[PDB]
Amino acid sequence: CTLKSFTVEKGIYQTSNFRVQPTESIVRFPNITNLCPFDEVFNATRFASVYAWNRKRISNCVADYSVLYNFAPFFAFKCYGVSPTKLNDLCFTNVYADSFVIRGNEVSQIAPGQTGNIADYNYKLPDDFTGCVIAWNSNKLDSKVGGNYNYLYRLFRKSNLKPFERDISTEIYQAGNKPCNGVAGFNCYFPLRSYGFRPTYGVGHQPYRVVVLSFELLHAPATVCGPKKSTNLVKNKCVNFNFNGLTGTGVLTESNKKFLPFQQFGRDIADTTDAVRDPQTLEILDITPCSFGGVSVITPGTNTSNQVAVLYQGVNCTEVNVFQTRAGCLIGAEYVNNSYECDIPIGAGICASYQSIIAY
Amino acid sequence: YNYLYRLFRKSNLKPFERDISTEIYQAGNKPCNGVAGFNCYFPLRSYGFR
Amino acid sequence: PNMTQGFWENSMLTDPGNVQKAVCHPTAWDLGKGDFRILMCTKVTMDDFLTAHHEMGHIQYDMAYAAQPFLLRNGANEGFHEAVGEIMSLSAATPKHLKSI
Amino acid sequence: QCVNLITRTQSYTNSFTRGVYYPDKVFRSSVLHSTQDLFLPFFSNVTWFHAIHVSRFDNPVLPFNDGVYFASTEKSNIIRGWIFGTTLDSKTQSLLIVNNATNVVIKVCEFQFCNDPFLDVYMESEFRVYSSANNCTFEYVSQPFLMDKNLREFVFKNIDGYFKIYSKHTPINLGRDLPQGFSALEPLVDLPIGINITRFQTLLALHRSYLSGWTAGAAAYYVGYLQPRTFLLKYNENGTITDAVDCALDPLSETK
Ligand SMILES: *[C@@H]1O[C@H](CO)[C@@H](O[C@@H]2O[C@H](CO)[C@@H](O)[C@H](O)[C@H]2NC(C)=O)[C@H](O)[C@H]1NC(C)=O
Ligand SMILES: *[C@@H]1O[C@H](CO)[C@@H](O)[C@H](O)[C@H]1NC(C)=O
Ligand SMILES: *[C@@H]1O[C@H](CO)[C@@H](O)[C@H](O)[C@H]1NC(C)=O
Ligand SMILES: *[C@@H]1O[C@H](CO)[C@@H](O)[C@H](O)[C@H]1NC(C)=O
Ligand SMILES: *[C@@H]1O[C@H](CO)[C@@H](O)[C@H](O)[C@H]1NC(C)=O
Ligand SMILES: *[C@@H]1O[C@H](CO)[C@@H](O)[C@H](O)[C@H]1NC(C)=O
Ligand SMILES: *[C@@H]1O[C@H](CO)[C@@H](O)[C@H](O)[C@H]1NC(C)=O
Ligand SMILES: *[C@@H]1O[C@H](CO)[C@@H](O)[C@H](O)[C@H]1NC(C)=O
Repeated sequence: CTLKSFTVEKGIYQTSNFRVQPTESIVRFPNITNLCPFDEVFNATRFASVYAWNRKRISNCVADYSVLYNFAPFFAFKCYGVSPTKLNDLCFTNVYADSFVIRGNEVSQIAPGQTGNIADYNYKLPDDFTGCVIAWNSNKLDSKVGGNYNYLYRLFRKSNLKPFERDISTEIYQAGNKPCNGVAGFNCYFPLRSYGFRPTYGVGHQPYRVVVLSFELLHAPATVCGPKKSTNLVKNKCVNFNFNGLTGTGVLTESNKKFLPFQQFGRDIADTTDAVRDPQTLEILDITPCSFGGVSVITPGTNTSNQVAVLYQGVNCTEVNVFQTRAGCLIGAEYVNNSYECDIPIGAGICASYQSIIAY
Repeated sequence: YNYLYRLFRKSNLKPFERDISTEIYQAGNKPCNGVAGFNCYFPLRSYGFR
Repeated sequence: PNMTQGFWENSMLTDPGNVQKAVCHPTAWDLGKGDFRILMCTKVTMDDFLTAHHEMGHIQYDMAYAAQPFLLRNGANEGFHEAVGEIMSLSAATPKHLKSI
Repeated sequence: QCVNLITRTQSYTNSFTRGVYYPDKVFRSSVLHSTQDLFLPFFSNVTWFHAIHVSRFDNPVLPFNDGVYFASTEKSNIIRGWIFGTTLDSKTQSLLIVNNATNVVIKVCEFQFCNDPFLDVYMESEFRVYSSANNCTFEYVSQPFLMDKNLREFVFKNIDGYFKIYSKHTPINLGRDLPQGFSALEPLVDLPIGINITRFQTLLALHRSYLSGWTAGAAAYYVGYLQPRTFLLKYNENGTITDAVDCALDPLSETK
């Protein structure tokens, strides 16, 4: 096939390339530490009113979306602009967590394009909102038999709220023509009304805690990236290695090289990687690429015989009538201690001939 | 709402391949067992054309 | 639509005892804020079964107009509220319904 | 509480072969590696500043250019950090690095910095460093890099969103403050800041008198400026940079 002929003259012909196929994939990504504080936001003992909704910025951590999935009470986990399945891989620059408490009937209002008291006067999302909304029942934490009068909402406002805007003003709403002068009464109402939560209310009126996660990308490098799985480490085999975003394929043998504490990789004279430090355990490994060889076929003429021998150039015999030569591993020829003239050259003083195929 | 798209699928399609299977997708660790619910959504959703 | 969970939790469908005294008149209560209860000292009779259907018809009528404003949460006139319970009392008393259940 | 207390004089000295740092985190052993980066040129003009407080505003804000080489022979308690930014007021973001006896706090906020900022000990207060700090977007607390005759060298760079700090502590036998020989600066921290930095200022510590409200003090430090230069670094058997040639200094080094 290589010579494009049906008759092969006597000699050695380089026909293919032997390779050691990768067996496993080892993705030793950076050690998972300093997870994003979702326990502080979701599991807080005290939430905020919807008029003074709490906003927490999230940056420089690993965003873990598995804790959220684990929690069973969630009534809505509706996501907008990104899929829930690909939350852990696609990553963003800043994450805003907005926390508040509303009544169940208004949970549908926390979405782009919706109208109501909460959307117009308390919390507005833009029409191009990229993020998720999470809501869950909070009867055991926010309902009191006497009535919980610590949750408030804005019922009256002159104009609608802009997206991601808060209003903590306590000015009396002037609905008529006469000035209010700071005193309530007729045509002058206090805008903030209390959410008097009680445990015996209907499902549309029980307290629901809502956390809105808004993801934004800016010109800055994105640093809230979800943790990448770090599989176990396998040594002494040809494994596809992914160490801290540096990819390749090679054996990882033990190393005698003493790295300085600030160094992570290692390079050859010719600027090719020869070493690496594992980011889970501070140890040094000698990256050595998997064995490759020039498969050469040693044959006499097809007029004489169809027997062949295979020389793997540069490959030790343990990594592939098997004889080890300095040229490589020769399979299919029998070493003879007799010396003859060279018929088919193998290399390093070794020659092959047909008498079976012998190497000498 | 007559036009629907496949929001969720396990794997990407091949060129010139059509998928009309209305089977449920498992978006989480928990199996869905063919019934909709929490974190179990229908793959085909309709466009709101107005 | 079926009954709420708070209806099953908060209604007292049995006479509590001698130590606690309660009014034995069958009454359907719409407490507001999605809270619906039935005050009924049920006895094991057909009459209490029909009365339970009547009061649950009252509760369903109260349940349906929960989306309305508070001052409009009533019957359109005074006859409708009792009429929608009496039709349930009519339907439940038929021999076909008793053979069904 | 911004008060003008520090006066500053300046002289000019030679850099010799100081200022070399590790340009990456790659181990190289027994090789000669040529890299083009922001380096302090060999035998360059370095300004020696003496800042004296005795018990008017004479401590101006220095430019940052493409990065700053800082050196000091003083003890770890006198110089306590630095200030980085452009306008050094509330309209732009700024970076404040403050060291104390236990840790270092690196913090990026909208500081309204004082004209003559200094950390005063009494506990330590930053009310003489800035008057307000709003819209704060970054905070990083870690182990300090001013610890304990000992020459302390730092390299600050602001490259493509990241503020890189390189440091080294070298025991210098009593003599000339800027010694001969090589001492490469190890990479200390890479901070994902992403702000514009054109000016910088050194923070000093002043002690209350308890008897001319602050005790008189002096601080000497060397400032040089990095330039885009090609260097040839020698990596020995153990991976340490023990020598370098500045490719554009003289024809002999260019041949090397
Ligand atoms: C050195 O600086 C650190 C960093 O600010 C100080 O430690 C903080 O002290 C405050 C007290 O107001 C605590 O609220 C913080 O939790 C501490 N932070 C850390 C990381 O420990 C420390 O007190 C300073 N030491 C001196 C002597 O001034
Ligand atoms: C909240 O507390 C529960 C307690 O079991 C825990 O499992 C969970 O991880 C915590 N955090 C969140 C975000 O739910
Ligand atoms: C890396 O992960 C291991 C997991 O056991 C943990 O013990 C270790 O503290 C982490 N950090 C370092 C620097 O090794
Ligand atoms: C009412 O019916 C719905 C489904 O139709 C069911 O999910 C719910 O549990 C039922 N409620 C009660 C109290 O049986
Ligand atoms: C350093 O700069 C000053 C003025 O900026 C100049 O007078 C002096 O000669 C310079 N020194 C050297 C060695 O170039
Ligand atoms: C900075 O702060 C001022 C008031 O403190 C505020 O008006 C402005 O919007 C803030 N800007 C940012 C980017 O946070
Ligand atoms: C950084 O600030 C300087 C001085 O204020 C200005 O000239 C320069 O354009 C700024 N750089 C950017 C990228 O905005
Ligand atoms: C390098 O490391 C070896 C082994 O720790 C040590 O003996 C030697 O002194 C070090 N330095 C040099 C320049 O070889």
